Amino acid sequence: KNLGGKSSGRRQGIKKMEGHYVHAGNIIATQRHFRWHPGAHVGVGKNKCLYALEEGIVRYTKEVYVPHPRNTEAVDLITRLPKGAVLYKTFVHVVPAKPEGTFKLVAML
Amino acid sequence: VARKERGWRTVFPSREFWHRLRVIRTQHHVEALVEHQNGKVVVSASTREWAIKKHLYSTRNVVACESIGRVLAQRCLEAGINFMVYQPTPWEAASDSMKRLQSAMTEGGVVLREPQRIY
Amino acid sequence: LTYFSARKGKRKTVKAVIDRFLRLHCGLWVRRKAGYKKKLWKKTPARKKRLREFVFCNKTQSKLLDKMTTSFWKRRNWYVDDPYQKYHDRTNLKV
Amino acid sequence: KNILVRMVSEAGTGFCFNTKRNRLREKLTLLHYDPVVKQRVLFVEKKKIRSL
Amino acid sequence: RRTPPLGPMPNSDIDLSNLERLEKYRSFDRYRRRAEQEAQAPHWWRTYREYFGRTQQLLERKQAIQELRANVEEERAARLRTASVPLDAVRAEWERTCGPYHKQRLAEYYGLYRDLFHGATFVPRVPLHVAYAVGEDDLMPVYCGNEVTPTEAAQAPEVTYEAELWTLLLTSLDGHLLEPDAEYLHWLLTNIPGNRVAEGQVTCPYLPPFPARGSGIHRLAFLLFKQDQPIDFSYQLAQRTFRTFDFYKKHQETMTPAGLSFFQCRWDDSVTYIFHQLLDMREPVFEFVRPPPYHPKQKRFPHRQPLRYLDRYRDSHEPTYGIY
Amino acid sequence: YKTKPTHGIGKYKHLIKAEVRAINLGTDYEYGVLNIHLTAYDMTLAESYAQYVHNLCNSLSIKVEESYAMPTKTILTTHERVVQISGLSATFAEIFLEIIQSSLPEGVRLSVKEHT
RNA sequence: CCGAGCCUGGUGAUAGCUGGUUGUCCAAGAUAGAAUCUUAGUUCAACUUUAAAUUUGCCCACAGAACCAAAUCCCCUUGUAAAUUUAACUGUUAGUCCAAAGAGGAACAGCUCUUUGGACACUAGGAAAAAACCUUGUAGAGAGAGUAAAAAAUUUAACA
RNA sequence: AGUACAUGCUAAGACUUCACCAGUCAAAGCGAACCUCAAUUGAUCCAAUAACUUGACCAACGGAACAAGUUACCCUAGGG
Ligand SMILES: [Mg+2]
Ligand SMILES: [Mg+2]
Ligand SMILES: [Mg+2]
Ligand SMILES: [Mg+2]
Ligand SMILES: [Mg+2]
Ligand SMILES: [Mg+2]
Ligand SMILES: [Mg+2]
Ligand SMILES: [Mg+2]
Ligand SMILES: [Mg+2]
Ligand SMILES: [Mg+2]
Ligand SMILES: [Mg+2]
Repeated sequence: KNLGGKSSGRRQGIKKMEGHYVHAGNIIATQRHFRWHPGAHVGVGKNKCLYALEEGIVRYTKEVYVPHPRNTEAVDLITRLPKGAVLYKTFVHVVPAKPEGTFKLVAML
Repeated sequence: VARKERGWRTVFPSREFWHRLRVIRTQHHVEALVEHQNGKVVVSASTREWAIKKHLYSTRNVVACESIGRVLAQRCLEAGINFMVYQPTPWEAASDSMKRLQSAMTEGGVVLREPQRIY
Repeated sequence: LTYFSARKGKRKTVKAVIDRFLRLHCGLWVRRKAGYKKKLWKKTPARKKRLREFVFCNKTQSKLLDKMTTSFWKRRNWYVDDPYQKYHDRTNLKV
Repeated sequence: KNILVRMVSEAGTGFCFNTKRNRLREKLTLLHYDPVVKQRVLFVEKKKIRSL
Repeated sequence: RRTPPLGPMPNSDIDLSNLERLEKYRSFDRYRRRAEQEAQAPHWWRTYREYFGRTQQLLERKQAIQELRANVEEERAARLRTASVPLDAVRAEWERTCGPYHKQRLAEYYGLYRDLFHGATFVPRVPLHVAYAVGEDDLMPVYCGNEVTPTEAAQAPEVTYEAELWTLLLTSLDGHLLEPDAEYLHWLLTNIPGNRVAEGQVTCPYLPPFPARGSGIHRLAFLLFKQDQPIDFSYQLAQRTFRTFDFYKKHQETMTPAGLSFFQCRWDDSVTYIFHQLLDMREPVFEFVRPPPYHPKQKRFPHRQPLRYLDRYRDSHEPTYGIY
Repeated sequence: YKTKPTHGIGKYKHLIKAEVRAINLGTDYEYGVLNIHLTAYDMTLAESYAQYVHNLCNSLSIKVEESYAMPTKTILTTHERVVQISGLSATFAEIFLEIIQSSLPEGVRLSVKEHT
């Protein structure tokens, strides 16, 4: 009497892992719950998929977690913590390699 | 033209700026910083500084906040930083002394809104 | 399809392909997306943006369409004001 | 419980868009965006499409 | 497979069996504060910083603070938040005591030390001031960090500083056209007697700055050296080029910097004049040209791609006909 | 990750409790949950004394469960407040009790009765 | 020869089913799966064959991969020679057993269902006979030589 | 199911239920203020509609436009 449950895998996870040279708009990681948090030049979509926003190299660090105070769940979970405890969570950054553009000669008046 | 750290979306504060004013109101002294994205302090305004401390009655009130607002707005006028992205938490934004700080920023000549990057 | 017809002995095009697709002379097939006019009350505007597009076909899919039409539909057509006229050639290929 | 209705332009004629509305509440008058006048235009509900 | 960690485990010393006896996060602010001090602290894992990185004066201050707080009017204006502070006296006393600290901060932000002196920092003790005379009515103050149009900077400055010989450099550390390392001088007045500028020995004559069109902003540093012993030194752009690093190194035995003030220049019509009239130059025009946008290798069969894919890879947007 | 040296840098449920007799085993003698009925003729005095005893409880590391009250009675109306207190030592019991004894403003009686 | 006569014609009707498909040599050449009035079947796919363009393919090391055990992913050096793309098609996919991590069944079955690694459908020696166990692979002649794996060991109870 | 009517127009680059069809995220730009949940669903042709749109428990849910029981009279090509 166990009907259903024949759903296939979601095929989520990390798409462009640390060390991979990544251009603009590429999806870094798709996740179901907040496994990762965005860092520098990294954006998040509505379905909690996590993309690179500038061209560069994907790097994974681990940083402090000091969320927005309107998100009352995480902030109230902060006010359940003792004095020495601060949440650390994993962050994704893209180190930008290619520069902004170059000053070059155009017209010689 | 230069990039901003446009991400850091889930976490507070947002890093999509070039210069950040951060005010910590301690028990005794209120300070306001103007920073780059590197974490490096560009412009400092502290009541731990005798030239502004000797002209104030108490180093923490609305009066000291208005005084250091005038001081840092002046300082950014001689420092050439003309544009801002400032993020207060919603309970502090409703406070009277730091909305007087925002008014001081507006009258000083430093706009509390950086222009958008040109792509 | 019919490989040898009973009157002429010629190949026959399936007319579904002709009435549903578009052949570019470079070898590409243009189609609409399935269901761009069905149940868009429940559809987010990103989805109806994506569904309202002229979409190409896969390699095997394009060859399966090429085998199902004949040499008349494979030809250079020099119309007056065809909107798709600029897309008939493939440029700057390095394969 | 809900009805899918058609929401018909007062300005930007020939332009309509559909919404969901309760079976019991009142008749929709809305401010949508018409691209023909490319402005915010009041829309009025005329005909229901399908009660789901 | 669990491996032991390298350094100390965070949030481990507080891990007790009775967390209720430990004092608690009541607020939202203490947490972000503590997280800020630890985020500024280095760690042994990979972090963001790795990749993106006497008594008499005190007694007098205490007496002045006691005398100022004893006034009934000051307290009454403070409790009614109507009290104000005169900015001129605060600006002056900032210029005396703790101004140079903010000056090293502003100069190190602008990359002045890392290229001007190759990282050799100093303390500009002198409360320097410069002004460009605009009209007969006003004068534009060159402190450190501002912007001056070259119309305002067309004429030789007036330099005011309260001190007691001196040398005066104007450096354009980024205005060079050929070398990406050198810099162009504009004026350099050695053997200054006291605080008067007109009696000094000019080495190179004053030239207005030239920020070319589209070359962004150019930073201009007023560098002011103490001088112990008078030292003899020495419109062609090949003669206006040198480096400040080895130039300071050749004389640094009796040569100490004590004043900095840097400001910005943009393109305007006076820059057209400074190329045209007395330099006799056609103006080089620059534009910020972006790199071309990314597109992948053009596939044979663009599966699921839109029709626009035949315009990503097209350079000319006109109907070509080939052999016909 | 499970195999990196930084395993579990972000775990927090070991720092959170995601969830009564006296505890007197052999050496650590402990009160249970208390009930202090501050009964007074005035709402103001009883409320202020409840506030002050709560502020001495939270400043001396005392667990306070509830600060509720029962309804008044018609007689003059008799108000009261209940302050539940857990966490004491015998020396601390003497000191906290004598502070409460010496802090009574005007005619307010005390109680240290147990639960139920 | 009647649960619906027989003969001729349509009719070489139809059948996813059964069986059969004929000279030689060489070379390349074996097990994911998703759908499907679908599990005796077919399409896509995976693998495979040929030809062509181009440059990286495999093994991989520091670093790195979340809160509620084996391991795996990414991965420069190094060893190596293959890989991607284009053009064009055929053919195979209830596999069986063993070791290991699991489930159902009796913690029976030469029983059924996932994952990893072998082997059999490809040569030979050995374990008695031996698809799956150990040794061993690229091809021939020799009335030469060195080896691999390769033989079951056990026989007992007095008591103050 | 709920709120809202920019749940607007376009447009680099990617993910993807082991194929396809399907789905998803989206930099920048124009135009403006200043979405949550996990599944919450259905293709083609055909119909209604001037148009925009809409139509199945087609739930046997990749759906043929609509078709039940029984044969110890059963028959045929196969398999155990
Ligand atoms: Mg499952
Ligand atoms: Mg499955
Ligand atoms: Mg036949
Ligand atoms: Mg062979
Ligand atoms: Mg069959
Ligand atoms: Mg590699
Ligand atoms: Mg051999
Ligand atoms: Mg797929
Ligand atoms: Mg956008
Ligand atoms: Mg079915
Ligand atoms: Mg089906």
